[PDB]
Amino acid sequence: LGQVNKYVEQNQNSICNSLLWLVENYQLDNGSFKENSQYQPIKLQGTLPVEARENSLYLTAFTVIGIRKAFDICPLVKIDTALIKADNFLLENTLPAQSTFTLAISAYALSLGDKTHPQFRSIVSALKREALVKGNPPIYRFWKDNLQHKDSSVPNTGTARMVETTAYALLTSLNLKDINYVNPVIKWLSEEQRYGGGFYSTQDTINAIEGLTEYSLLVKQLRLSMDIDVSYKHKGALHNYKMTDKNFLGRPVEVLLNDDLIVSTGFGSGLATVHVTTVVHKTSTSEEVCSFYLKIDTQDIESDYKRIVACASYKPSREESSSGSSHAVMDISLPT
Repeated sequence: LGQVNKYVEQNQNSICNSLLWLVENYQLDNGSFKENSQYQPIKLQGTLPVEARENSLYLTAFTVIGIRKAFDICPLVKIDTALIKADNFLLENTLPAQSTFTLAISAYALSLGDKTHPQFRSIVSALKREALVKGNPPIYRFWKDNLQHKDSSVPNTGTARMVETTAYALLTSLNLKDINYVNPVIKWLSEEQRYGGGFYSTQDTINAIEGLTEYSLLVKQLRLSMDIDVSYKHKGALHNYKMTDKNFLGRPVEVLLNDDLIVSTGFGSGLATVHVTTVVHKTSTSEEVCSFYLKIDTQDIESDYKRIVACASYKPSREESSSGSSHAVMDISLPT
């Protein structure tokens, strides 16, 4: 809402109320926030305690975010004071760096106001220390969930949580106006997103998009004169297009022929995205990275009726804990 406002004035009164409902009754004596419901959005690297200990950091920075977007609708001093009480929680506590997803979000959150706090600057140098890179000079730059070890890999994978972090970081740096430090990063985002949104989950998607955009208005927008061409590696050329500020957006083309792809472009200038999403059907999952003990099957009952029974349990990674999983989905394609 605090964002949608600048284009569609919102029920200020309600925004006020809601803001008041967060802060009035869900802020502890230390400033951190706390969840009412049972819903756990994320699951974080930690031991039975350290876990929650992180989680609290999470919720805190998170809400500091919503609140600090909305606030200009409702600068009630009651809530400005909340901001402070809880920003202080981020500062006094984030720094013994417990994990990069913590770090990054914390960072953005703080970065929404008073980019001058010494402690904040510390948590920022403390983020940059975790930057993973590639190619020298840096061409690709992004963050992972490294806490302690740091295998500076790049696995073609690309995790939601990954884009989420590298995005909270992209944002921290855009609110810092660090424009240079940032290209290696939007070149790693831009290239990640699938055509349409932002691929992995939801949370990353929106922080990404916010990044990419706020950026695309932040830099000095370039004029489009690209001579995009696309051709199969051996089999002939397929379509190709000039690219101007009346062209781009162009039709998504079907790759028909079983043969490699070759997108080159002429001299010209501007910026352009080529993603090529591809789809197929394996016969098997043997290969895949199972993260859930799964089992299922068909029975009977009393009278006579057939019944499915499907189950799960969570395969928790090294750092994870016995807590179980986060908000999750079970999808059960039914026999034709």
